[PDB]
Amino acid sequence: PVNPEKLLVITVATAETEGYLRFLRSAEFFNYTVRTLGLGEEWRGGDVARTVGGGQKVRWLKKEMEKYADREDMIIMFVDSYDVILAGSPTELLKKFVQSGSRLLFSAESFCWPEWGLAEQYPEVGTGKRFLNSGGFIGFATTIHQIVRQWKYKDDDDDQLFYTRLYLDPGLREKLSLNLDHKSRIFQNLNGALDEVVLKFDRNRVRIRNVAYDTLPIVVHGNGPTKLQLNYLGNYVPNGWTPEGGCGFCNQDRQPPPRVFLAVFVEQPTPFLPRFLQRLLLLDYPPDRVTLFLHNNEVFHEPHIADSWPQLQDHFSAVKLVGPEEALSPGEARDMAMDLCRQDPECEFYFSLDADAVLTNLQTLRILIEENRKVIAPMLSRHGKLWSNFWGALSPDEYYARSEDYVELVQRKRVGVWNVPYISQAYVIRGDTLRMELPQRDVFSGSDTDPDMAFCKSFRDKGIFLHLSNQHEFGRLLATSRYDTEHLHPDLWQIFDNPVDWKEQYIHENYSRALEGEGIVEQPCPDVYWFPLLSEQMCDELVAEMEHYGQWSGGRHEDSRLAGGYENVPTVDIHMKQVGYEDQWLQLLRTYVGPMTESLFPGYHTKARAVMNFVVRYRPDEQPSLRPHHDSSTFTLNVALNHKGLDYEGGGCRFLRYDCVISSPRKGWALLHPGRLTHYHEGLPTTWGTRYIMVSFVDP
Amino acid sequence: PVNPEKLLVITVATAETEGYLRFLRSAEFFNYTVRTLGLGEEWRGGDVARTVGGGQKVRWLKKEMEKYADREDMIIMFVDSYDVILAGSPTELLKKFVQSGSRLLFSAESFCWPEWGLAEQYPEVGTGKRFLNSGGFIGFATTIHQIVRQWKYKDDDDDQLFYTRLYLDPGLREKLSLNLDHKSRIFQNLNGALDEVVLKFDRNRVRIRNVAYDTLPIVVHGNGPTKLQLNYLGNYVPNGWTPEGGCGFCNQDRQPPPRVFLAVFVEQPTPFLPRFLQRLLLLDYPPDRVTLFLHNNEVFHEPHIADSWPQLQDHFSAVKLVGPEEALSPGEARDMAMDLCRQDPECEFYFSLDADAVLTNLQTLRILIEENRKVIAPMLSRHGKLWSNFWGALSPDEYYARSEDYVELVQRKRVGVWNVPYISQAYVIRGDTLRMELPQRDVFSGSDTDPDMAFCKSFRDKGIFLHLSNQHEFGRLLATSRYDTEHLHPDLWQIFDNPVDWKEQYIHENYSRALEGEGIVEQPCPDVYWFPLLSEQMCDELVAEMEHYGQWSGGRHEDSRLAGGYENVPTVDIHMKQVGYEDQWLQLLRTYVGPMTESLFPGYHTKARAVMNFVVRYRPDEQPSLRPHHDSSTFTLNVALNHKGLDYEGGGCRFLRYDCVISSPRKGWALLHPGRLTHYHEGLPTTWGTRYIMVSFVDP
Ligand SMILES: O=C(O)[C@H]1O[C@H](OP(=O)(O)OP(=O)(O)OC[C@H]2O[C@@H](n3ccc(=O)[nH]c3=O)[C@H](O)[C@@H]2O)[C@H](O)[C@@H](O)[C@@H]1O
Ligand SMILES: O=C(O)[C@H]1O[C@H](OP(=O)(O)OP(=O)(O)OC[C@H]2O[C@@H](n3ccc(=O)[nH]c3=O)[C@H](O)[C@@H]2O)[C@H](O)[C@@H](O)[C@@H]1O
Ligand SMILES: *[C@@H]1O[C@H](CO)[C@@H](O[C@@H]2O[C@H](CO)[C@@H](O)[C@H](O)[C@H]2NC(C)=O)[C@H](O)[C@H]1NC(C)=O
Ligand SMILES: *[C@@H]1O[C@H](CO)[C@@H](O[C@@H]2O[C@H](CO)[C@@H](O)[C@H](O)[C@H]2NC(C)=O)[C@H](O)[C@H]1NC(C)=O
Ligand SMILES: *[C@@H]1O[C@H](CO)[C@@H](O)[C@H](O)[C@H]1NC(C)=O
Ligand SMILES: *[C@@H]1O[C@H](CO)[C@@H](O)[C@H](O)[C@H]1NC(C)=O
Ligand SMILES: O=C(O)CCC(=O)C(=O)O
Ligand SMILES: O=C(O)CCC(=O)C(=O)O
Ligand SMILES: [Fe+2]
Ligand SMILES: [Fe+2]
Ligand SMILES: [Fe+2]
Ligand SMILES: [Fe+2]
Ligand SMILES: [Mn+2]
Ligand SMILES: [Mn+2]
Repeated sequence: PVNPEKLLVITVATAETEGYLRFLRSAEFFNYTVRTLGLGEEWRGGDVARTVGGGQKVRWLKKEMEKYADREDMIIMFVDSYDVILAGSPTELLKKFVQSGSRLLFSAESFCWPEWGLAEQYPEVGTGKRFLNSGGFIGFATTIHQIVRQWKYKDDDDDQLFYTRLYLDPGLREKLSLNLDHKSRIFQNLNGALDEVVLKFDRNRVRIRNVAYDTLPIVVHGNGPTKLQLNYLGNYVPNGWTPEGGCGFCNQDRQPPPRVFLAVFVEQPTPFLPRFLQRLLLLDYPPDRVTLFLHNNEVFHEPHIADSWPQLQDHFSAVKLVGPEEALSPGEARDMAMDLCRQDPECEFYFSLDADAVLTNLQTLRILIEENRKVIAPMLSRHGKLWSNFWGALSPDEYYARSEDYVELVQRKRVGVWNVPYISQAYVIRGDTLRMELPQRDVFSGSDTDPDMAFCKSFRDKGIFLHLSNQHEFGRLLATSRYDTEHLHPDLWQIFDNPVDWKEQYIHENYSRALEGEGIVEQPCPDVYWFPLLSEQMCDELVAEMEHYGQWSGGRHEDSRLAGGYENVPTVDIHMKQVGYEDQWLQLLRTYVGPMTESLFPGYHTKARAVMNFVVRYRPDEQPSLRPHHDSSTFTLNVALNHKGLDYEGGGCRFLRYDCVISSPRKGWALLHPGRLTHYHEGLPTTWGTRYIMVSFVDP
Repeated sequence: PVNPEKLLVITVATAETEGYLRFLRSAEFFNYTVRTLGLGEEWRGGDVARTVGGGQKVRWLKKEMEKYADREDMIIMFVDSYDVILAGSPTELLKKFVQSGSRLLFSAESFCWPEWGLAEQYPEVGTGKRFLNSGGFIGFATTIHQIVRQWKYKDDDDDQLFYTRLYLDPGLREKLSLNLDHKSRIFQNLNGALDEVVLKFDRNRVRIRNVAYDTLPIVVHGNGPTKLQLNYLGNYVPNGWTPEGGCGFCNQDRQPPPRVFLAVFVEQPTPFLPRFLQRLLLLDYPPDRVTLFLHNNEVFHEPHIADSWPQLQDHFSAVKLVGPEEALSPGEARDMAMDLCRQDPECEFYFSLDADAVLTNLQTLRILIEENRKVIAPMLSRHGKLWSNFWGALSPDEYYARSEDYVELVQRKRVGVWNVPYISQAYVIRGDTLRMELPQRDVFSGSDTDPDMAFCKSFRDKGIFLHLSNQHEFGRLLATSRYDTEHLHPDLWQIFDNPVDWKEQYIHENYSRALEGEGIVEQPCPDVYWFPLLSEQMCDELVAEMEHYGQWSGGRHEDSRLAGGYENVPTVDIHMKQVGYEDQWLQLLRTYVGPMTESLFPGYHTKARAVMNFVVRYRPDEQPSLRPHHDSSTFTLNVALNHKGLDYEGGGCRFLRYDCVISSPRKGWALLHPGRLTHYHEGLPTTWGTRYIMVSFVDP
């Protein structure tokens, strides 16, 4: 029964990197005792990410080990720290070390590195890993001292070669009782073994299991090109996120606030941009503490920017527009905004936000800052879809890939603050990180690589984690791919691609309340129901689009109305077919008019078929009235599109058999009445101005 | 200027026949002075209708003329009387006689009769008639005496030959100044000249014009086979019927009544026979004075006769049924009934009435008797058609023909009492005529000729006029030709052939009042109208016909109802298609339901299309209810066919959105409600008995 107080973990760290700090938390979770070598020093160990090196680790260990050269009572484990997490206790570790019968147990690995020719000198192992890895080892302090004291090489000579040569000395191997952890009982090196490692869950703890060997490793080493797979595992192992605990290092449940540089990017035609700009004024962060930079690459959006710039300029403490005439690429524009923050010591946080990011959570900026990370993005998804502003995994050549937990995250079955290889569209970056760790100008530019990926790789290459919070609902992602801007009002056509935003803009704000009851729907005449349907903006834009087309009806035009046996009852009008809006209006019918009708006429069921959908214009100088008639419809929908009094004078609809008149219609409100038999009706004369009406003959 | 007081008309008449009396009225109209020879005597003049004869006329004239043998101051005209009418005044006659320059002017005619060989001895006339006719002549009494005194022949030698021989004596012709009225200036003989004679009308008088010669004859002689054309002209000339006077010899404007023998004849299957028998009880003639004979040749009608015979027997003073088992032909049956009257001196009038005669005028029998004719028929027509119970003219071989005034009579543009060659279906014949003038038994039988024609020819052969009154509305003629008796209730199928009777029997007695307003139509629930439609007899017979078929619906049966999205909402029922009544019911829809709907829903128009027309049966032991649903119809018609309380217990129809229930439906009344959208409805459970309902989904 070895005493855990006789175990000492020694690692090397020249800076307190996120990886190093991640290592310590996993150590502190299990009450390990950790000595860190090298914390102030310059790394002279070479480019371990690109080649051989790391001898400086040994040189430092050798010096440290002179204290313990005679301490047979002490067990020491050496591990890297940037790319290591601990998954089990000192008790289970010492139990396993004893069971190995070794005096110094090195980790094992699939590759004979860095001299592939030496493989033949290694003992033949069966199904186990055959070669030594210096990223982790454990043994008596005396034995370890007898190995490392032999170090006499350059700081950038390779440490693993050095240990390999001593391991392959057969007399030394036998005399000192050196061994390798062939079956990853203690040490799990990820390189060459990704398909052997899976997460093993418990109530308040997560581990890894090697499925090749059915073991539960103590130490997870993301050596070589497996740092990002280790990032993934470190989100869980050992207490990153547990089924019963939730995340462990998150802010969980939520006086001058830091000064923020808010940069808005508009790099494609984007729907609902006026709405986005108006939202900037509502973000719950003191505007004297925010300075706004907006890059617009779209001539399409210049009027939209101009309309709201007076308000933005009055709102924030400083504003700057970079417009299409500067001919900046998105890469150059994002480098510029970020560098404007970098070069201002007063810029404490940098907040990048693309025009397709809809932030429903007004406290987003505060929430992200309070998480206190170098880089953190709020999770944003396409409504009801799996597409989102991050990636959970990378392909072998650093392209897109789907992590095994991606759906769990997007669906918020697992919520927390995740270490992911790619984020986009919104993120908050610490000013000091820009100054001290990513000082270059070419963050997004410099290669043919697309900027959004260049950005993420810049941070990954420095070992800066890219964090992603799905801890709260933050907002959504607008669809922008096939946005048709060849309309007077393109957002009218957005009904299929952005239905949630389309409804917020164009459906009446009180529709849903009226659909749910609450005494809003009225019945002005027998079986004629009256409810709010269209917002004023929808009315205005639809009329506008109609006049912009301009081809109103005239003589010899025929509608589906029935009067006086067989006569011709026409209106001056434009059908949806003509302006290319029929599919759109039919969707509004299926989605919003169908369910209201079924609720007002219990027992009736509808798919909201309608062949005749047209806007009617009334004027005293062309066609001011519409004589008594019936409609070819089961029911008729009649929506007012402008204001009685303001835009026209004169009455509206009259139902003759009920001697009931709808005078004073309401803009955006719709009448619902039967089309046949009972509700013979006429449109009263418009006496001044112009009357606009939207009508569909449903279920003909 | 010859003095009319010096003119004397002499004719011959052995009996005061209708023709003779007709002659006198035309004479009295113009104030002629007429001496009649032969009134008491037996006619020994032969068969003038069949051969030569008439010498007795001359013998009597010769005797008469000895008084006037020297009276040069006197002008005498001889004419027949049975077949003669006068059309002009003695003044115009004497004026024309003088203008002829003759001393004795004989009528002229187309045929050299009765010795065709004598034609060559006659003077050549141009376009005029070339030969003598003894039916009319006029001359000085001295000259006429010198001609007739030569008569010394047999009573049945031919008189016209006798005058012809004296005319063809050229010396006598010259010496006595004998002439013929070649151009019908005074005398118009009809035989051989029918196409020369037309009626010429004046305000209060009618004449004839010869169009060959452009003359206005004084004397119209229907000689030979032209008695019936003369009958026709005598209806008008001279004061029979005038444009401003109407008829002249009619009863125009209307204490034991004569005893009548009423004979009813049923010689084919006849629709609405129960109704006809019931009508017999309503004829406004004291039933103690009527004795009823009914011949039925139809086993089809035996139950109908049996049902009402108790009532008939109690009503009239004596009744007699002759039924199918006696195997009488209609001819033998009509001979029998008529002979029962003939042989009863107490039978003062005989009234024959066929089963297809609908007498709407209850005072018919009185009206006909008060006209005081030997034989008289009320005018009866097919509703709205030209077909009627008389003929105005005969073909050359005594078959059917259409008189030139036939349409004027049927349409009652000319009303009066007409002398026509054929009557049928109803007529009143004087008992004394049967006894004294038509004593034979074989009136209708005896030849292959059909009885209806044999009857008329029997009377015509005796010179008895067949009179026809269109002076009042008397009734109508049922159509019987293609009556289908292969139904439990054949009169249900009579909708197309006898619509007026069908409506009186099967349409509700208060329908038309309700169609016209008058607060009968109710609106028990919003836009559900309630009106009387079917009589109780129609309800009973339709249900009966339905059960007689018996093939009610069951499982897997599908109707055009809409509920709960897509589900199966069926009834236990029989569609009209199945019992062969759909065309019928569709007509009832077009004729009675269409117009009511258009009046209750102003602005709506209908041809009353309906694919689904079915009777529903409700019972607690099969299908007692009908769950909430909509109908595939613009509007639905729902007619109750039996009595709540008497035939069933339990509620009826409920309209869910109006929380309005039609409990207690009315037998024969119909609901009218929209089929779609607003009027979701269910049929409440029938809890005792059986519920029958008639339903059509109109305008699907
Ligand atoms: O020198 C080593 O220890 C190993 O480095 C690489 O493999 P790798 O595990 O990916 O190296 P890292 O884990 O990225 O860095 C090695 C350790 O050196 C320390 N280090 C490294 C770099 C640095 O700037 N500061 C610093 O403290 C960290 O503990 C770091 O984990 C080489 O491929 C191995 O052959 C070599 O044995
Ligand atoms: O004897 C005649 O006077 C003529 O009778 C027929 O021609 P029609 O004019 O048709 O004879 P009717 O008019 O039917 O009868 C002749 C007249 O005799 C009188 N008459 C005849 C029959 C009779 O039973 N009682 C009677 O009084 C009537 O005035 C009767 O009109 C013959 O065809 C002629 O040749 C003949 O000249
Ligand atoms: C949506 O419904 C709200 C609640 O009834 C409406 O609100 C009122 O607006 C009137 C004038 O516009 C004010 O005088 C009231 O004080 C408001 N009431 C509340 C509770 O805020 C609102 O007008 C409706 N929206 C539209 C577009 O009609
Ligand atoms: C047709 O309408 C008449 C008039 O309203 C109905 O007549 C009444 O019938 C009730 C009972 O049947 C009597 O008590 C009233 O005295 C009647 N009124 C008159 C004015 O006669 C008649 O019932 C209706 N016919 C049907 C078949 O419903
Ligand atoms: C770590 O040590 C503390 C005593 O300072 C003890 O209370 C705690 O339970 C230990 N945690 C574990 C996981 O052993
Ligand atoms: C017939 O004679 C009477 C006199 O008795 C005379 O009043 C009447 O006008 C005459 N009618 C005609 C038509 O001459
Ligand atoms: O002017 C109105 O409100 C009635 C017009 C109407 O209902 C129609 O389009 O047929
Ligand atoms: O039982 C009733 O009165 C309602 C039945 C009905 O309307 C139907 O035939 O669909
Ligand atoms: Fe139109
Ligand atoms: Fe309309
Ligand atoms: Fe059915
Ligand atoms: Fe129904
Ligand atoms: Mn490492
Ligand atoms: Mn004659």
